[PDB]
Amino acid sequence: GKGDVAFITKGVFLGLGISFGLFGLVRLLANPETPKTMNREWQLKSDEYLKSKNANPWGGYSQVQSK
Amino acid sequence: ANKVIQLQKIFQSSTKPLWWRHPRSALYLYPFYAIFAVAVVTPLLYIPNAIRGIKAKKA
Amino acid sequence: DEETFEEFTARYEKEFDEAYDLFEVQRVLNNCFSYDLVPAPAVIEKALRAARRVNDLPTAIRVFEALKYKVENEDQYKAYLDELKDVRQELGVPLKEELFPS
Amino acid sequence: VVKTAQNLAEVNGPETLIGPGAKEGTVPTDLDQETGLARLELLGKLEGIDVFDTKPLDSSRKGTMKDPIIIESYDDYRYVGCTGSPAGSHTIMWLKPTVNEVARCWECGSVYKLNPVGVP
Amino acid sequence: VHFKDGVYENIPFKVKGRKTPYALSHFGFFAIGFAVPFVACYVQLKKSGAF
Amino acid sequence: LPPNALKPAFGPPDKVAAQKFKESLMATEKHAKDTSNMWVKISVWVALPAIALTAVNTYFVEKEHAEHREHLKHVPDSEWPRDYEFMNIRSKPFFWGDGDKTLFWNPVVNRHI
Amino acid sequence: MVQRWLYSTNAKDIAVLYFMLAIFSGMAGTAMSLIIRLELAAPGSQYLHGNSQLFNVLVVGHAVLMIFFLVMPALIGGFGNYLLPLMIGATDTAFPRINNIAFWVLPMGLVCLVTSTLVESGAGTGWTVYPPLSSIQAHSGPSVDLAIFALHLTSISSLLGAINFIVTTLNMRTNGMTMHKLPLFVWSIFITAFLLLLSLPVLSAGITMLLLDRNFNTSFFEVSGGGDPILYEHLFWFFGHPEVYILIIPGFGIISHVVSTYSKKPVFGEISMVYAMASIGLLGFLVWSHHMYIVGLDADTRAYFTSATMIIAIPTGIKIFSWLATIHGGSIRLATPMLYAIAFLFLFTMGGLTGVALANASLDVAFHDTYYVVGHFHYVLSMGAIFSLFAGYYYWSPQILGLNYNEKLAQIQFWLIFIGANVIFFPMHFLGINGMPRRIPDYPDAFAGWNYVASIGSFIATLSLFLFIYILYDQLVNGLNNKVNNKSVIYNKAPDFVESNTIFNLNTVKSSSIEFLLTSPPAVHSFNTPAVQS
Amino acid sequence: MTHLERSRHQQHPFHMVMPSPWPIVVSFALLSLALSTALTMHGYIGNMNMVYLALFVLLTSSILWFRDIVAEATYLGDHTMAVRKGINLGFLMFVLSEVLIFAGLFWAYFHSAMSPDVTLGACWPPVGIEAVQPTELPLLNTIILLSSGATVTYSHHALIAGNRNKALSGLLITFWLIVIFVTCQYIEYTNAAFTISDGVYGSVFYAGTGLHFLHMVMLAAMLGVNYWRMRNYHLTAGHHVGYETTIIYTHVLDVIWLFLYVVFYWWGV
Ligand code: HEA
Ligand code: HEA
Ligand SMILES: [Ca+2]
Ligand SMILES: [Cu+2]
Ligand SMILES: [Zn+2]
Repeated sequence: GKGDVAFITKGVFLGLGISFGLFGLVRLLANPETPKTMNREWQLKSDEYLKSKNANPWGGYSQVQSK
Repeated sequence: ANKVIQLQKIFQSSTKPLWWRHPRSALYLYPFYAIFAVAVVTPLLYIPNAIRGIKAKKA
Repeated sequence: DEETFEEFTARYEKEFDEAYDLFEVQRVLNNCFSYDLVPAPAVIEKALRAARRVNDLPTAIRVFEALKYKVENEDQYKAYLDELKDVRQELGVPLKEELFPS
Repeated sequence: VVKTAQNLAEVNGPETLIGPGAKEGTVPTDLDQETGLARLELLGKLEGIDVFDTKPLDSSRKGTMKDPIIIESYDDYRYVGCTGSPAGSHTIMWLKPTVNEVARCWECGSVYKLNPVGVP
Repeated sequence: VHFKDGVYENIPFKVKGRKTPYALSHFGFFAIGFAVPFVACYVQLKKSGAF
Repeated sequence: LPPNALKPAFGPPDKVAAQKFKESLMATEKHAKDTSNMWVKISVWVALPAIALTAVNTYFVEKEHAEHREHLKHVPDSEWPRDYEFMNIRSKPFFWGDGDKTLFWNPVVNRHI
Repeated sequence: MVQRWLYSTNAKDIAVLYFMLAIFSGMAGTAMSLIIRLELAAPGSQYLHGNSQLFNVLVVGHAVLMIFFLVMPALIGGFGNYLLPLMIGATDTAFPRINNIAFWVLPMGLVCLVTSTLVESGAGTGWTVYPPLSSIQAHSGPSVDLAIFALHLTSISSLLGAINFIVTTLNMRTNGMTMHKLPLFVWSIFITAFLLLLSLPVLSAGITMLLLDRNFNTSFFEVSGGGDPILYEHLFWFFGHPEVYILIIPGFGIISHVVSTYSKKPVFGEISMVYAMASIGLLGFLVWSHHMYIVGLDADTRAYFTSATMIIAIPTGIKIFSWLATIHGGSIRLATPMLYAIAFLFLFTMGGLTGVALANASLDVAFHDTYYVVGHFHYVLSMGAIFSLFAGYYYWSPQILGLNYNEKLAQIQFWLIFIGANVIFFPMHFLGINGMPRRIPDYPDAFAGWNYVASIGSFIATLSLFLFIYILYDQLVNGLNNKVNNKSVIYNKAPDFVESNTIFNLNTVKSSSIEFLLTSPPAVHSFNTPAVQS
Repeated sequence: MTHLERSRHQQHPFHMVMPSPWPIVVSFALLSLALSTALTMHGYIGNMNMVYLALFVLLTSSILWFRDIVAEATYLGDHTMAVRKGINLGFLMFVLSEVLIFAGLFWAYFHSAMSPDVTLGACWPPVGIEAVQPTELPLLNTIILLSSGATVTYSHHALIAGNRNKALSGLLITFWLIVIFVTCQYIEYTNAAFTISDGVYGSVFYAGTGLHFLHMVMLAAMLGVNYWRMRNYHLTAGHHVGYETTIIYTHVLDVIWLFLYVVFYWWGV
């Protein structure tokens, strides 16, 4: 009644934002060093190998997902 | 020796709890609480050595 | 119920005639509009006279609100309003749209 | 000072349901050594009188406010489930007459008055 | 036994008339439950030399 | 003081389901006496001429297996048959006693070498 | 105070002790799942410094706590012990000291499970504690023994309560209630208690066999000695599929109550719902080897088991079509139990359709021990049984507590858990169909993309759980004021369209069960004189 | 009887049990038993005194619970007809649960025997295992169980028939025959070639018949308490339900011993 749909829309978006922010703040407490394979150069050098071995022909083989 | 009416007249006309209403209940109930009180807390004393990893002396 | 439509109208005419207070006329009206049919004009007329006997005016307005919600069109509603007009003006009940105009 | 309540009309509380013992060389039958609620039920079944009402609800007619369906109760209220003037004609509507309010069904519309037969 | 009726007498814990705030009891009841796996994690990491 | 406290709570006492209750009360007695008679008849005509024929069968085997253990007490453990792979599983030692001995370990018939 | 709660003998007190333990252990299992899902957020060691044993121990604790210490003592232990005597008109359960020991053996299972975690390394074996990993060679120490004793004490509780339930609804029904005129929740607890009684023996036999294998040098599942671990798989899963139908059948009963009272029309074909529940319970004993499709059975074995696993889609389909038919043509009052029931009706069917994808042993070679299976069962568990559990709480809490909850906060909590659970468990099908295996603390780097979004959704789910904790606090403190102001729904049924606001006031509650006619918080002696029914 | 006096009773036939300490006492005893055996199995406790104390506390707490049940049923008159029907139904569900435990154990035996391993030699009973022959002592054990049922049947029907000496003597004969069976099983277990560690054969064999042995020692205990309560006039001619549960228990232990006999001693040799 009279603007409680708006309240339980704002509360849902606020809960999503608080969850994203606290997820970020406890991702800041993880291991400081990601594995060596999670950069762009390693993944291009793995797609090198996969192209040489004809991997995943009709789908895709490319492994690059990081920067 | 057919004491059942005489015991009905005690168990129904009583104020005490049901496990206390017999005359011989102080002979069962007072040792049992001591035996129970050591039986439930002595493994709880060995819980920290089991966490630390200290085995008992056997040799 | 393997009821025909005519058995429905003859059941609910004599069901509205035997209601004796405001609980009963509202109850019978509820469980006659809780079917998959708009009631015939005759049983709506019997419902109006029954709400007249118990002397409650907003139930005779809620009858027309209910059949507005119950019919498929607005021309079925206007067909009900055509030949239910005489009994409505005789009892003197207003429709809700002309009572609370938006 | 009390005795043993041969029939149901001599039951006066629970100190009257005791029993005489068996003699010494006989297995007891239950008129000898039963007490309490079990002896009350045994006495009732010996008289044919079934204590502990388990009769279902009167659904022979439709209660009006002029003649309700009178429900006997040993307290101030009773939960009653209406299902119609035949046995089952609608989804059960559970109701609760108290001593000061009748209960009207709202699906069939039968009316239940309560009379309190107990003591408060 | 005849027991008390009412609104707050059906729960084993005290809510209304307390010398301590109720949120103490309420949130410390659940923070212990949320904190059992962290005690588990701490002792099984101290046993494995990670701390 | 309620007005309606002294009226009867049940009404008419039924007279045929009390008689039928009492006749079953006194008829399971007579049938239980006859049932007990025929069951002691069965328990002494059949059950004790069964123990009487199996006790004389088991005295013989209690002789000729105790005497087999008697001559097995003179066979030392290098003359014992070597245990198969599945025999005498020792995952961890038993937490009682001396290790390898189990709960009913008769050392004559059981040997772990 | 010690006799009411320690020496307890009334079912309505043991029910709230069950509920307190259930929500405590659910906080424990949700914390364990948060640690699991936080470690799984990115490749490499993140929070547990390597130490995959601790990961496996946390997975064991998460599964065992959430199944045997939240859903069973919540649904069966709380709701059955509370509501089945009140809905059959019983004064109490038959055998009430049994009903008290069936609660008090659960904190003891909890403390032995927690010290199973604290001793040498914990039992990291999965919740299906398979030998030879669960043996004494691969798991040295008292960890697995204490986990087995936790399962023993929980099985003692759920067997004694099952006997209690069967006898108290076959014997203590009130004086108009034939078996055909039972509520659907009573039929749920009834059929669940038979499944418990028929299935918990074989589990107790199998894990006692495992315990004797570990400690008493006997060889049931030791290969060097004549055993077979496939015998453990058979003896476990003959309990294990009846266990998961035990988890869901009271949820079906709760949904059939909620949907009918918030559609304001009765359930479409009630006796066919009873027949469908009984057929699910009967057929659940014939399907146990669909968890064993890979172990090396015959082809005709697997053909029968695909057939029998497939033909349980018929009574569940009858139930779900009946739920859609009993909301069709209704007057839907969108309250929080109704929101949870509609979310059940969507997400449970999605989990069941992935279940019939898994039912084909031809196809289950592509999906076994993958995260696809994890997606199926976490759908039908944390969106079937947890959603019906939340529906039961929001449906019965103000009646049986006397205190209303904040309605807007409840709907915020619903939408947050409905978003968050979807975000956790929907990408698990993508991971499982691409080949990601189960029970791994670390994965190849190509699985990072959906694992990150799943652990983002994990925080939404636990944020809604924290909101639920605050909703409990606001209900316990301000629950008498929520009736006065407009922060709560006081009547779960509105007036009918021609029913006056004053004619509604003499018939405020219109229910087909006794639970909403009682006094709020119900009396210590409900039903002094027995209730009566035509 | 009048309304005023009918109002001083319960209005429904069911036992509203008084609050009792033995649920939480047996629960803590099971806790102490679990925590004691899981630490003496792995050497963190020196001797078996903690396990002995825990089993003793468990047994005495169960005895005090049963003493209170006897007190309620005999000295307070709380067991009406509906309560009797409920107790009989609960005991029937209990014996169905135990028959299902035995069905799991028979499944274990059959899964080991229907097609055995290669490490035993595609053989049943395995090579080197000297199986127990079904003719000598287990035949006497079937005979003294089929006869124990015949004794307890006339003891029951003579308890109904008014006889006292013919029921007490039949109960005494039943109890002594049960302890004859238990001592004969002890003699077989001592003079058996294989042990419980001798492979999967000894595992499944001693599991099945040792669970039956434990059920028979509890059967001897409840036959003893039935003799005590019949001599001390607790049991009556129409209201003897613990006796009836013991009769049901004898007659299901008889048929599961027969299944153990024909499976473990005839088909499996
Ligand atoms: C009861 C069933 C249940 C529930 C609810 C959950 C809930 C969750 N589970 Fe899991 N899970 C299992 C049962 C369950 N799980 C099982 C059986 C396994 C197998 C273990 C094995 O492989 O051996 C498993 C394993 C498992 C895996 C696979 C990991 C692996 O294979 O090793 C993952 C993946 O991240 C996971 C995560 C989660 C997450 C993030 C939640 C989140 O959904 C948590 C969010 C849920 C809530 C917030 C619920 C509300 C909380 C309450 C306490 C309800 C209270 C309400 C009332 C009391 C009225 N759990
Ligand atoms: C809440 C408990 C629950 C429920 C209700 C179910 C329901 C079903 N489950 Fe599931 N399942 C589990 C809990 C549950 N499951 C658990 C815990 C595991 C993993 C255990 C472990 O490994 O640790 C598991 C894993 C599991 C496996 C093992 C796969 C593997 O481990 O490799 C299989 C195999 O067939 C299976 C299938 C099914 C099927 C066919 C249903 C059906 O009952 C679903 C029926 C519902 C529908 C079919 C949808 C509705 C119907 C219609 C809309 C009608 C029209 C549809 C059709 C005609 C198809 N699930
Ligand atoms: Ca990782
Ligand atoms: Cu399954
Ligand atoms: Zn009606």
